[PDB]
Amino acid sequence: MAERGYSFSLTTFSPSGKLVQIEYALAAVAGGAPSVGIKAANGVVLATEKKQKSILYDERSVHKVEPITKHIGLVYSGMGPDYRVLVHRARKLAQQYYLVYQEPIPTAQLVQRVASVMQEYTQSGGVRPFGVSLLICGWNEGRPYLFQSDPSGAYFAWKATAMGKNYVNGKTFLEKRYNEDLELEDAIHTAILTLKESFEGQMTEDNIEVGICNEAGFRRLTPTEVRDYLAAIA
Amino acid sequence: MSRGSSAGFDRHITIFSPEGRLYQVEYAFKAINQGGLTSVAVRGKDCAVIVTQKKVPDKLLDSSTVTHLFKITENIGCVMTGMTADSRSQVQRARYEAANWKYKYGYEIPVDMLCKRIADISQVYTQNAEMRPLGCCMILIGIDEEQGPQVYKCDPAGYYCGFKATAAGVKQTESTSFLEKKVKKKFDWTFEQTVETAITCLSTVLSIDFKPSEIEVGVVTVENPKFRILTEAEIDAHLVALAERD
Amino acid sequence: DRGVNTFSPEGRLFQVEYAIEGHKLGSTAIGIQTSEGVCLAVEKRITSPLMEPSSIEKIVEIDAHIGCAMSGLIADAKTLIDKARVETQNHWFTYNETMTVESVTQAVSNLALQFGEEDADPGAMSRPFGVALLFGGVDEKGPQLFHMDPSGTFVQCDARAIGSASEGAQSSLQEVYHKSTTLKEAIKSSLIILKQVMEEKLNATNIELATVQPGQNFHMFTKEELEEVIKDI
Amino acid sequence: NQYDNDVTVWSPQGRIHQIEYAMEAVKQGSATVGLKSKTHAVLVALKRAQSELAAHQKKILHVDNHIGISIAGLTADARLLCNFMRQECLDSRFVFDRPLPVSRLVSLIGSKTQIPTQRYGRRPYGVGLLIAGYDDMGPHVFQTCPSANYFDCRAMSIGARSQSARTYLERHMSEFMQCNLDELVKHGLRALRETLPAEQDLTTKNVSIGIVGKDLEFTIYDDDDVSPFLDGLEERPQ
Amino acid sequence: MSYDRAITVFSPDGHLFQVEYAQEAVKKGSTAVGVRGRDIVVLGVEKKSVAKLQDERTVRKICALDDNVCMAFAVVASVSGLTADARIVINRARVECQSHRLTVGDPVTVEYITRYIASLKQRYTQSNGRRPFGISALIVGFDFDGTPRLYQTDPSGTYHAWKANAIGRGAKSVREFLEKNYTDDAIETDDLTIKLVIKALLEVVQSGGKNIELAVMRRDQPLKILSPEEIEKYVAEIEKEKEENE
Amino acid sequence: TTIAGVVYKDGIVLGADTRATEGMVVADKNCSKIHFISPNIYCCGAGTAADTDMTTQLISSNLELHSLTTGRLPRVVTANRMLKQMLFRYQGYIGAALVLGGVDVTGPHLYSIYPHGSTDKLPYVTMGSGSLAAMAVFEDKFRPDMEEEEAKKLVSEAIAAGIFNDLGSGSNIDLCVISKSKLDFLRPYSVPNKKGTRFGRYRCEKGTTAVLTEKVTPL
Amino acid sequence: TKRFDSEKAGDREVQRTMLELLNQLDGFQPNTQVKVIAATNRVDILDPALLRSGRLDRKIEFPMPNEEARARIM
Amino acid sequence: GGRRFSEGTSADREIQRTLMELLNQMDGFDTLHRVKMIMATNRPDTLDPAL
Amino acid sequence: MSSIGTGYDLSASTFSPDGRVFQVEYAMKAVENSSTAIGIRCKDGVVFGVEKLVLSKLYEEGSNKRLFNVDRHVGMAVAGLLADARSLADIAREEASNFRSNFGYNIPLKHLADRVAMYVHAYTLYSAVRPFGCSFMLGSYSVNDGAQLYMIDPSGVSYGYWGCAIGKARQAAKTEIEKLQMKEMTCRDVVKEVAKIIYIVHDEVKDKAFELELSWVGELTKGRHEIVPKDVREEAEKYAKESLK
Amino acid sequence: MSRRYDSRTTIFSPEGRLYQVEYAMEAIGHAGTCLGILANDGVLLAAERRNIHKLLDEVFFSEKIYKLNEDMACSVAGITSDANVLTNELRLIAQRYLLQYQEPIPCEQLVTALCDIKQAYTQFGGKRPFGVSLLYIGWDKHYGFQLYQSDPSGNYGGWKATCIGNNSAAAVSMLKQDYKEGEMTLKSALALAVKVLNKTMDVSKLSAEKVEIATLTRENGKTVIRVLKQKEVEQLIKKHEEEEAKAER
Repeated sequence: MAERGYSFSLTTFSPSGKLVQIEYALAAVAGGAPSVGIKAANGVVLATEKKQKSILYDERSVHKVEPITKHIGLVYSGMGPDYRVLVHRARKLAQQYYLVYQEPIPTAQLVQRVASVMQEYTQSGGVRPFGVSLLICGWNEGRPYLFQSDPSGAYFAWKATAMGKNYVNGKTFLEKRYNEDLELEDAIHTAILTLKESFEGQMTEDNIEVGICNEAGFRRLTPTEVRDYLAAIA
Repeated sequence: MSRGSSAGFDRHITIFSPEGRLYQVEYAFKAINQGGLTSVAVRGKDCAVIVTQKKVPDKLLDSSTVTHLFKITENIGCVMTGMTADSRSQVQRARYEAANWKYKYGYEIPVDMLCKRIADISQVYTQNAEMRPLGCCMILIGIDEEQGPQVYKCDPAGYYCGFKATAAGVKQTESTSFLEKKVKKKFDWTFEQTVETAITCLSTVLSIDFKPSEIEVGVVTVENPKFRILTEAEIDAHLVALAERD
Repeated sequence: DRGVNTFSPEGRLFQVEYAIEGHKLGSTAIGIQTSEGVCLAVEKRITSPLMEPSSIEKIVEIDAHIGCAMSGLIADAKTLIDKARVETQNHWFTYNETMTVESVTQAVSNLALQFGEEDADPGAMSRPFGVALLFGGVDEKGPQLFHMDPSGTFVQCDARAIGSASEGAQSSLQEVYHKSTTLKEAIKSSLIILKQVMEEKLNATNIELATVQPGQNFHMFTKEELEEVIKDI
Repeated sequence: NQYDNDVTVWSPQGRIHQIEYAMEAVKQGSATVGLKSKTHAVLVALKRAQSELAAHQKKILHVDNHIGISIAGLTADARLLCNFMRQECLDSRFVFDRPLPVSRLVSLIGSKTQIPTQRYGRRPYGVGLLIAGYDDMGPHVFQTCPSANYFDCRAMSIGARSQSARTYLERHMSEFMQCNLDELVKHGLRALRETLPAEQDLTTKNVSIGIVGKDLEFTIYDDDDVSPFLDGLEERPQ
Repeated sequence: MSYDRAITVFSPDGHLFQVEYAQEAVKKGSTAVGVRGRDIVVLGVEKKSVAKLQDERTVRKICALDDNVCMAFAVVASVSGLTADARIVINRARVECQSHRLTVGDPVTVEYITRYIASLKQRYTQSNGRRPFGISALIVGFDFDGTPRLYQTDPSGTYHAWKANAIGRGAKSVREFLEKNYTDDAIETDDLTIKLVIKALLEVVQSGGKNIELAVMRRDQPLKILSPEEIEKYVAEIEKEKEENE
Repeated sequence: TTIAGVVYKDGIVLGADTRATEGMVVADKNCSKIHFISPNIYCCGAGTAADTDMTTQLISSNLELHSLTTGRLPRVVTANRMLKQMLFRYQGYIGAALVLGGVDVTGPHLYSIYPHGSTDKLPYVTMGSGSLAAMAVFEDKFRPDMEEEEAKKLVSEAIAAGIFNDLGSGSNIDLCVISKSKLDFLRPYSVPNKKGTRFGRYRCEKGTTAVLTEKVTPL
Repeated sequence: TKRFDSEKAGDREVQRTMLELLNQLDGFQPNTQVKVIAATNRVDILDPALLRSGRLDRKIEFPMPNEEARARIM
Repeated sequence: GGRRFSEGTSADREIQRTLMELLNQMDGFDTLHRVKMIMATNRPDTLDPAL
Repeated sequence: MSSIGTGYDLSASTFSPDGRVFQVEYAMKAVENSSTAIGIRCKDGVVFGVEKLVLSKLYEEGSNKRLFNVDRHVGMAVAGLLADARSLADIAREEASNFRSNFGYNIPLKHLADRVAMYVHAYTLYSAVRPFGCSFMLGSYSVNDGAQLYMIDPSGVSYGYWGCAIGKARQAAKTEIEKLQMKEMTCRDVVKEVAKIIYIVHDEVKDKAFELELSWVGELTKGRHEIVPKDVREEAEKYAKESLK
Repeated sequence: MSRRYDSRTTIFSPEGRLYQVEYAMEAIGHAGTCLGILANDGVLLAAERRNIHKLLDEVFFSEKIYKLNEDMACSVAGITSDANVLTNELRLIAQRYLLQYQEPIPCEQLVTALCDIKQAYTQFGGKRPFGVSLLYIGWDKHYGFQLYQSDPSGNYGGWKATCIGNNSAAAVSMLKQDYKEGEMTLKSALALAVKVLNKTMDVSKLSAEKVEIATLTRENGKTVIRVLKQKEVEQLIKKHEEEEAKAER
């Protein structure tokens, strides 16, 4: 129980002028599970792969798809442990905000808060950045919202985004399949299709989790409801 | 350079590799295998079971206070697999937090709250370059109030997840795939049935073939509010039935 | 690589052996205890007439009846002197009389070696100071000259020299300077020894002398006084 | 080598060379001898200085009204440790108000010295201390290492070329126990001189004595009564 | 803090590395000259690198620590202004000046500020994981006396008073030309002192009135930083005087 | 001041309250909800001094939120009791809040009454605000100490209506909050006992009693 | 020292000799006729393929001389 | 059992020719029958990725 | 490996692909260097037998002793480096003293052992400090918890033993325990046995010379950790010598 | 262990530069065009919007135009990551100053508070410096309209017209060629800024998805901070685009 910590330079700039650690963290998120977020403008839908590659996992309460608060949720891609502390931390900020305002934290506000954390991990030494990309959803103040925060501590605004394996193809399939001024139903259908275009093959309702977000709140649907959806998609 | 990052620092301290995930973190999962302990845990609807070696190596080592089944607290108990030094250290930290929770928060502790709480801590240890990603893995049993009997396992990496069936140890991959065949050809879980499945997996995989003094079984039962070791009497009654099984 | 904190097979620390060398780099200072008083002499060694010679100081006051000449890195010493000023008046609040040469010197020396380069508090040294101080004054007990080292070994002297000429000068003092040599003769002894390390001859703009004598407080010698010792060397 | 980069650097044998290398620093220090009877604890010390035209500043330090120390090694570090001990001895006198035990005080030095040797990026303290102290259980003369281990000796010599002096300590080991104050000091001088070459025989000027005991508190004789112990000369006994 | 990694460690050469690295960075460039008058002290820097599109009014390279203490700074590289590095020394010195004036009713002297620069450099040396600033400052000011003073400091923290000194791009070369220009009349007439600063700056590289900025202090009155328009008129009159003597 | 009760019945938990929230015995506001809805699972009745009660519920709600999400167990009333006892101690026993925490665990529905004391108090059926004994006294009287859910719901509403009648402080609508652990039915008008008289007739005036010399919009 | 995975080079004159040395210790040819007295400064440097308990049977540590041992050496 | 190599000595070069030959002989267009070929290793990690 | 400037022996946060921690292991080789300390659990107490290293010719009793009293009824025998052992004595004694104050009953060995082990284990995890270079036994008698023997190594493990050895001879010494029935046996007879094991195991190159120190904590001392009488030591010494011949 | 890993990038070099600030200096140059020009009735900023897709939410006002206060606004050249933490901190500082003084904060006062922090990272601590260089635009009572630039150690310079980012030398020289020290009005000032952005940027006709331009204009004695919308921007593009067309002829 005797330590001061170490802070050392592998977290300072290289001669190239780009940060050595950020590139590696982006590599961790690319290796992850694919995750799509689509803002319907009738609600925000987020889809991820439920699986972890053995389906001896109970997951009826353990999910990749977790509500932070009454109508804001996070879906992730990338590293599982790092995400676990970020889920827990994000909630803690949400409730702090909840005490003062009475409204749950906006997606726009929440990301900056989370971003500081990602930043500490890069900039100080003896740590390393989180390797998790976040899709942050909400419906609040009369408009549904989708934000991206990548692992470096950047936040980017998109209305349809894809992640993980074949993040590039997902963004192009979204551009093509989904058009603007379509409804919520259409949005839900397109996400499962982006996941088909982003790791292909066999799907069960224990290989996918789909969660829908409204002002009613974020909920991850039960295994049965997800099953009906599967049959629709090619 | 090949054969580890020796001109680099990436296995020397915690920082991301040129390949994404750390050497050191992957390496921690290799420390488990050193312990010599393999644990198989099977989730039932009567009890959630742990079967681990009682096995002693001499007359000089206790067996009246040496066990790898630990009573974190009454409702929830756990098994540690891997390095013994790290094993005790997490158990005590877990015990103190369990009392403190019960005292302040007042909520009864399910499987999730201990599992998730430790997991977040073991993320901090992985994240600091002073501390090392853990040498042990914790497999918890305990009764969830909504679900029923639950078996969770948390990673030395800092991830928690639920399991109907799990295995940790020297033969982590061999036992989990073996137990996978048992799930697939499903068993309607009675008391005797979850205990039977766990011992047959471990007996085949190690290829020692255990007897009742060599294993100690841990149950947390739906009528027992406390954690209890079944000991030899119940194990032998199942043990014979195992030979008659297949 | 190896650290600097380590002990060598010689049986000494690296950082400290370097610090003694730092003392050797600077300008020479002579502090002579005579029983008529304590004189401190230092070389200015100016290279430009645009400088104002009063403000080149290397004699600074620890106390109002103790003067100190310092050698090696001029800057590195100054901090030790800043802490010394606070202690002498502090000593007046508590004891209700002024600090002695012995009391002040042992207290600064504790700080001299404390060094832990990594995993040591930022309110404590990473490296020792390369300064040798010569604390020369006459106090309640009488004329005393104490010498302080960067190794934090304090010892009482009657004649001590430190700076580039430190070994050479110290031997040469033991010879001329004795306790059968008066105070004015101590000033003449220091001036001769001073010249080898100096780049030029001795002058009243190339020495600074201050003597603290019994029954008197610290006096900084004026241009006339410097010039009377210059006439006969 | 690289068994001594930091004081956390182990050798395959299982030894930190820096802590050992810190002992070699004690050998650079000045010779000090520690002896005890049944009523006194006696410390005989070598003082050296750069000016011998001036009185030599003592190498015997004040810790308590019945505890005194003699240092061999690093001068700043010995004084540095001395202050922790001094604070505790004087504090022990306020609170407990016994004449504090040498065994008790010495273990507390063992906790503090262990801190840097345990800690990375630091140096051990390379100073060996001989403490004379008198409590109500009689004298004790203890040796404390650059490590943290202690010996309770009847006689010990740590310092420069201490082997030569031990040859004397081994020879009159029985005698120490019976002695009165005078006898302890004459033996320590005869021991002390041996460390140094054959043709050098001590002067009172460079000898400081710290005398502790039953009939006395703490008195340091720098030349005060040093002359009668020195008398009765014996020159380098082989 | 957690950072205690070495940046300065002592040399057997009897120096501190940073201090010497700083000292050469004032050899190689950023001409700052100061002369001390008999009513007024003037300090001048050459370069703010006014490329005829930059602002001249709000840019400060001469900063008022107090209303009777001012400093002009220099140390240069490829990163040419080390204004940032200066800006720390400037802010801590500013509070300290004001602070000294609250406690001690004498107006703060340059001699106090110079000891304060010697201790800031040093303090940064002793603290673990910390490094001395590269700055050298020409501390100008007024005492209790009301006597004009010009003092100069080095990156180690050693100070001397000087009637006239030049540093940058050959400290000794600019000063030895300037040495002829320092006469009894020049120091007496205030107007001649303003010209003396400008006249030195011109030796290294000639012309520019925008590149040259100088600040003037008269008595204990506040710092006045002169317009570049005032400088241009002054360089034109200096150039003709050179032809007159010669 | 306020009249709040919550009940343990043979169904789930029925909370009854008068509307009015008063700063002392005088109404700060004659609108909103005294019984507050928090997260989906937790409902809390409020009584005694207004200032102390609203804020206590709110602060505990964050703590309880953290504990619910991580643990993934439904909230326990004993659990809720301990959190209020610890928080209120932290503050140092300042102000008066008689608080009614009521949540459904996986077992039965559990109701507790925590007064400001910082006690570990287990009721049987409780009513709060006013005087703790005075409100509690009613439960022993009308309840036979268990009857069917529907009969019990009319019973609480009737007993709470009597306290509204007897004590004029409570005013406006009587709200009933039927609370499960995901279903929060907030029935504004269980009984309206009293309401005002219409403010149809003005007390307005033309400018000739006070006039205006400005109408401008600054920039 | 065989910990090889060396995706780039790694010599391997040395690899062949490390494997051949095992072969001669193995009882394809005797090992009751050849005994090996091996001296190496550390076993940390060495790999377990070599050490075993049927390549090198006894493990005799040599600590630095004791106090009595140095008097005997003199 | 070889590796990618290609910055090595002359010793890393000879191993590859032999390692190439084994591949074709097993499965290439040539293959065994009743006769069986047994390999012995210490590490399966020292082996060529193709092997 | 052992000669390096980054990680391995500098750190202990490091892992090899095997999983090893080399620094924690180097600490283990350090306990091995000095002579053996044995502590034997009886159903009635603990008896220790310790080699007390004679490092000079001007010895007095208790000099470089390895017998400590953690609590009134706990004794602690250390083996390996004595420098690290002194710091470990302060930490163990402190955890026990506060325990007695608060709980007001005799510290359970199972609890004390868990706390010191955690402390050793906090250092082995860390690369910021090295871990202790000794291994120790805590042994005790109480009637509130029974006779207990625990052992803590440089790694940070606490497990109970009924007869243990730490130090150079421990693999040989331990074997002699399997021979003896010691779980049920008076503390008076077991003193005779710890003394004879030590005399035979000692040789002139594990350490030059030793002084025999045996200690009681059992039915004889009435649950007090004390050093054995002059009489007890000598008869147990005699039996050691007679068995040695 | 720990020092060895520490690359000693916190060390001074003999020449008198910090290695880190110099490597940060390159990070600014990779990144897009941020230019600020002074005008005589207002002041304007033009920054490169790098978020072009056909599916964009626009949850923020802009991802490079940041209104730091209710009297200051800024644009970015560097890395978005550093920009986000930094932008928040810039807001607490601007806003506290507004509380005490109650007058718009000088552009010079705003760069200096941050500078201490930048410097702290570089010199010691082994902490990266921020990867963005900020162009702050404002009006403060004392000087009138001003533009301030900050660098990766907080080195400051007051500029009438300056540009950092991609093709920084090209943009600043060009702008130097037409305009030298405040020769134009607010109307003309937007048309130059978009023109410079046009040449520097790969798309040589631009749209409002490619550029985002922000104005800070002093109206009725009070500073108005407005991010101009896409509609206003197209008008400014057609004015420069047309001016370019005449040039050729």
